[PDB]
Amino acid sequence: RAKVKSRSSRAGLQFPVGRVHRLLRQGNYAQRIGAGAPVYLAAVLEYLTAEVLELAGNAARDNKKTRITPRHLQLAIRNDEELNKLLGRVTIAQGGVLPNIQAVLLPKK
Amino acid sequence: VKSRSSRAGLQFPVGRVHRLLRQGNYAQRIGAGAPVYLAAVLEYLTAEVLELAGNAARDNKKTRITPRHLQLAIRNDEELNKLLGRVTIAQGGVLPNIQAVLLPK
Amino acid sequence: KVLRDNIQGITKPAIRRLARRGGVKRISGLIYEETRGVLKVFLENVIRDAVTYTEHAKRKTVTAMDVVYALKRQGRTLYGFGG
Amino acid sequence: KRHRKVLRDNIQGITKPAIRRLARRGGVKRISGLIYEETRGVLKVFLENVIRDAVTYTEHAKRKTVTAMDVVYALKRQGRTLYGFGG
Amino acid sequence: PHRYRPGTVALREIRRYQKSTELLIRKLPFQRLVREIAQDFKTDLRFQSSAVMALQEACEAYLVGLFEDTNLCAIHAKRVTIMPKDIQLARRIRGERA
Amino acid sequence: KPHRYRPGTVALREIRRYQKSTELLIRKLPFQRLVREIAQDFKTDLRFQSSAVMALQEACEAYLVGLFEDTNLCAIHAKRVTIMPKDIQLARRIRGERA
Amino acid sequence: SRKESYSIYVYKVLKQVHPDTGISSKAMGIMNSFVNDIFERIAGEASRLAHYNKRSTITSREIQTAVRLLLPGELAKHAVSEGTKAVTKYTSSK
Amino acid sequence: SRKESYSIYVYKVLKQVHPDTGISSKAMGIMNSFVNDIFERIAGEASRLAHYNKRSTITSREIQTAVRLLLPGELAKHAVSEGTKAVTKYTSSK
DNA sequence: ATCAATATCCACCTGCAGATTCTACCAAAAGTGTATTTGGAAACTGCTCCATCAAAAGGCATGTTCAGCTGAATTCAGCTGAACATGCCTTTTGATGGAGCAGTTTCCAAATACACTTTTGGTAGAATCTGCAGGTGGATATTGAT
DNA sequence: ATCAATATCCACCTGCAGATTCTACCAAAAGTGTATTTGGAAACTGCTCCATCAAAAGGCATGTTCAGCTGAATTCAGCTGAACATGCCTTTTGATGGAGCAGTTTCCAAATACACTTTTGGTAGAATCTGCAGGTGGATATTGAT
Ligand SMILES: [Cl-]
Ligand SMILES: [Cl-]
Ligand SMILES: [Cl-]
Ligand SMILES: [Cl-]
Ligand SMILES: [Cl-]
Ligand SMILES: [Mn+2]
Ligand SMILES: [Mn+2]
Ligand SMILES: [Mn+2]
Ligand SMILES: [Mn+2]
Repeated sequence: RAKVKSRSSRAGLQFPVGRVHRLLRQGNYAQRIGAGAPVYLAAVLEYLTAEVLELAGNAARDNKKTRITPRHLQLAIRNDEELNKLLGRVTIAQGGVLPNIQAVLLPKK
Repeated sequence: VKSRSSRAGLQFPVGRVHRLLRQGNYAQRIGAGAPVYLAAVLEYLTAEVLELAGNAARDNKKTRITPRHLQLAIRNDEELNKLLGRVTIAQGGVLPNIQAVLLPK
Repeated sequence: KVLRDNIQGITKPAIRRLARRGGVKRISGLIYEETRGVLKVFLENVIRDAVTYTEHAKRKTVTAMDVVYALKRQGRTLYGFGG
Repeated sequence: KRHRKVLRDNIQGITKPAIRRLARRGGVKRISGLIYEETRGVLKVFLENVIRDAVTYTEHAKRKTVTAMDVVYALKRQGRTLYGFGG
Repeated sequence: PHRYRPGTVALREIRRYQKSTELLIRKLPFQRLVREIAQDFKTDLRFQSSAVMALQEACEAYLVGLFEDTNLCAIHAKRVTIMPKDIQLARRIRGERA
Repeated sequence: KPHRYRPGTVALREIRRYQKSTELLIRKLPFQRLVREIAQDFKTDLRFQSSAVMALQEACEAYLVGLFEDTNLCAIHAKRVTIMPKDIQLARRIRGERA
Repeated sequence: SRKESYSIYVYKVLKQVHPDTGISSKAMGIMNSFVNDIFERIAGEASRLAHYNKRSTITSREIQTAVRLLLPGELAKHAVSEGTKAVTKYTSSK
Repeated sequence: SRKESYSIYVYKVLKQVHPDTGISSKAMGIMNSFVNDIFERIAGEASRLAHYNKRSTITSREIQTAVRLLLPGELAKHAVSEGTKAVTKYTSSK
C-alpha cells in the first residue's frame, strides 16, 4: 500500500498540476490529454508567474512602497520588452501608462 | 432514405456540417439544430457574396468569376467588408482609389 | 437650461485630463466633440456584445464577466476582473 | 552529393522597380529615395516572422517540407488570414 | 499679478496624470451614460457595481491609448496641437474606420 | 524636338495601371531565393511546395501594399505627397507592429 | 486521395443566384476558404458560449447568438432569419 | 460553491522569488487574469496544433510547440526549459 | 546666465483604518487501484511532387542625364486655446431597506450518444466543350508644346 | 485656343487551357433500436443591486487676457521623376531521378473508465500591518525684471 505524493510536487512545482489537467480535459481542447501536458503547462504558467512577479516586485520597491500594486505590475510589463508583446493587446486595470513625454513638447533651455 | 439537408430545404450538407462539429471539440455534444441552423448561415453567406461578386463579374463583361471580382465584391460592399477586413483574397487586387490631393489640378 | 445627454455629462475638463495621461501638450476645441463621438462608439458596440452575453445567459443583470468576455471579443483583453 | 549554391544576400533581389510597383498599387505618387531600403527592412522582418511560424508548424509535424497549409496556418496565426490555398 | 506661460502647466499637468493611476471620467456621469447606452439594446437591464468600473477601465484605457497614437500624428505634421483630423488618421490606420 | 510627359504624370498613369491588375509584382525567382534563404537560416535542409511559396509571395505583396496606402495617408497627412521612412515608421507604430 | 470540399454546394448556390454565370477554379478555391473560415469563427464563438454558461452542448441557440455576435448588422439579421427557420422546416417535418 | 483561483500558487511563487514581498488584492486579481489568459492561448494553440495533424490527443509535445509559437524570443526558451525540466522530474516518480 | 520672488515639489515623520495576512475546520477535488480500450509509433513501400538542369529569348533592371517641381525653410498676422480666478452645483459618500433575481438542489422527459446495417451522394480521372487572354489595328482622349 | 504625340479604349479573331460534363467504385450519411445524461421546471433562498436620502466638497462652467501657434505665402536648392541605351537574368519548357509523403498494417505504450481513500484549497471570522491621508518645512523650477 503506497500513499499520496501530489503530482505537482513530483514535478517540483508550486502550480497545481492536477487541476490544470482537470482544466484541460474540460476545455474542449482535444479528445485526450497526455499526462505530461498538464505538468509541462503548469510549469510554464508557474514560470511565467515567477518572471513577471520578480520584475514587478523590483519596480514595487523602486516605487518605495512595500508591496505590489497593479501600478507596479504595469511598470514591470511595459518596461520589459519581452513581456510587452506577450501582453500587447492586453489592458492592465488600475495600471496607468509609463511616464512618457515627446521630445518636441518640452521647454527649450 | 431522405437526407437532412433537403429535409431543411438547404443546398449545404447539414450532415457533414454536423460531423465537422465533431472535431473542433467545440463541445462534448452537438444538438440536432446546430448543424442545420449553421449550414444554413454558411449557405446564406456564400450565396450573398456570390451575387455581389457575379454582378462585378458581369460589369466586367465576363461569364466567370475571378478572385478579382470576389475582391471587388467584398471590398465595395461595406458589411461584407467588415466581416472580411483581416482576410486577404489571393489574386485579388485592390479597389481603384487615388487620393484627392494627388490628382493633377 | 441644462437639458443635455449624459454624453455631455462627460465633462469637458475631465474629457481630457485624459489627453495628458495620453501625453498631450495642447488640444483643439473641436477635439472634445469628436472625442465624445469616439467614446460613445467604443462603448456602444462593446455593450452590444456584452449584453448578448447577458441575454444568451437568460439573465437581466450585466455582470463584469459579460464585459470581460466582450472586451476580449473586441480584442481589448482586460486583466483584473475574472479573465 | 551536390550541394549548392550558397544563398546569401537575396534581399536585394527585391528590386527598386518592384518596390515601386507595389507602391503604386498602394496608391503612392512619389517616393523618397530612402524608402526602398526601409521597405526591404520591413519586408524581411515580415517574411521572417511568418516563415519562422510556418516552419515551426513544419517541424512539429515532423515533415521536412513546408506546405502551404503551414504557411496559411502561420499567416492566420499572425491575423493575416489568407484565402485561396487550403484554408 | 504673476504666472505661468501657456503650455507650461500642460507639461506640469501631463506629468501629474501620467504619474497617477486614478480614474479620470467621473463615476455617475459615466454610469448614467453606460446604462443609457445599455437600455437602448435591451430594456430592463441592471448592472454589477464591478461591471461598471470594468467598463470605465476599458474606456479610459482605450481613449488614453487612442492617443499617445494621434499625438504622434499631430507631431507628424510639424504640429503640437491635436485636431480631429488627427484622431481620424489614428483610427484609420488602426483599422477602426477605412 | 522630342519629349513626352511631365513629372508626376506617368506616376498616376501607373497607379491606375497596377490598381487595375492582380499580377504579382515581385519577381518570382528572386522572391523564392530570398524565401529559401530565410528558411534555411531558420532550419536547414528544408523543401517547399511551389504552392507554399506563392502562398508567401501573395501574402507579402498583400501586406506591403496595404502598408503603402497606410503610409501614403501619413505622407498626405503632413502636407507632403512623397512617402518617406518617417511615414512608414508612423504607420507601423500605429498599426502596433512594433517596427 | 479523398480530399473533400464545399465546391459542389457553392456551385449549386452559384446557379441559383446567377444561372448564366460560372466560377474559376481559383475563385472557387477562395470561396472555400470563405466557407471554412466563416465556419470556425461561428462554431468557435458558439463553443465558448456554451462554456461560459457551463452547459455541455451546442444548440441552435448557440449557433445563433454566435451569429448575432460575429456578423455585422444586416447580414447578421438576414442570417438569423434565413437561419432560424432552416430549422423548423426541419422540425416541422418528422 | 465558492469559485476557485490561482492566488495561493501565485502568492507561494511570490514568496519564493521575493521572500520579502506581498501582493495587493487587485494586483493578485491581475496576476490571476494573466495566468488564465496565457493558459488559454497555449491550450488553444496546442488544441489547434493537435488538430492540424489529425492527432487525437494533446501531449506535452504539443504544449511545447505551442510555447514556441506564442511566447516571444528568450522568454520562449526559459519556458520550454522549465517545462521539460518539470516533466522529467515528474516521470522520475519512483 | 544671475538676482529676487511667488509658486510648486518633495522627502522627512507619523499614527490608523481599511485592508492583508494569519488561523481554525469542511466538502470537494485529486490521487490510488484495478480494469479495459485505443490512438499513432514503427516499419515498409507505393507514388507524387520537388529539385535541379539546360537552352534560348526578350522582358526588364540598371546606370546615366537633365530639369522640374517637391520639401523645407523664413517670415508674420491673426485668431485660437491656455491660464485663472470666480462662483455656483453636480457629484461623492455613508448606510440603508427590500424587492429582485441569480444560484442550486432535486427530479424526470426529452434529447443525444453508441453500434450496426443498408443506401446514396461525392469524388476522382476521363470525356467534351468553350470562356477569354493576347494580338491586333483603328478611334478617341489626354497631354503638353507653340 | 490649335496641333502633334502618345496612350487608352475597345471591338473582332481564335486555338487552348481550364472549365463543365459524364461514368463508375467507396467512404459517409441516414435509418433503427437500445443506452445514457442533461437542462430545465418547480421550489427556495442569500446577496447584491436599485431606489432614495442628505450633507459638503471641491470640481465645472464662465468670462477675460495674452501669447504663441498654426496656416499662409515666397524663395530656392536639390532630389526624384521621366527617358534611354545597355545588357543581364528571369522566365519558359521540358526532361528526369529520387527523396519523402502518405497510405496500410501491426502491436505496444499510454490514456480512460469506474470505485473509494485521502488531502487540499478556500470560507468566514480572528490577528496583524502598511500606504495613506495630511502637516509641515526645505529646494527646484519658473518668471519678470536688471
Ligand atoms: Cl451550499
Ligand atoms: Cl451522384
Ligand atoms: Cl490563331
Ligand atoms: Cl487539359
Ligand atoms: Cl504618501
Ligand atoms: Mn504528455
Ligand atoms: Mn425503407
Ligand atoms: Mn544564410
Ligand atoms: Mn530638503
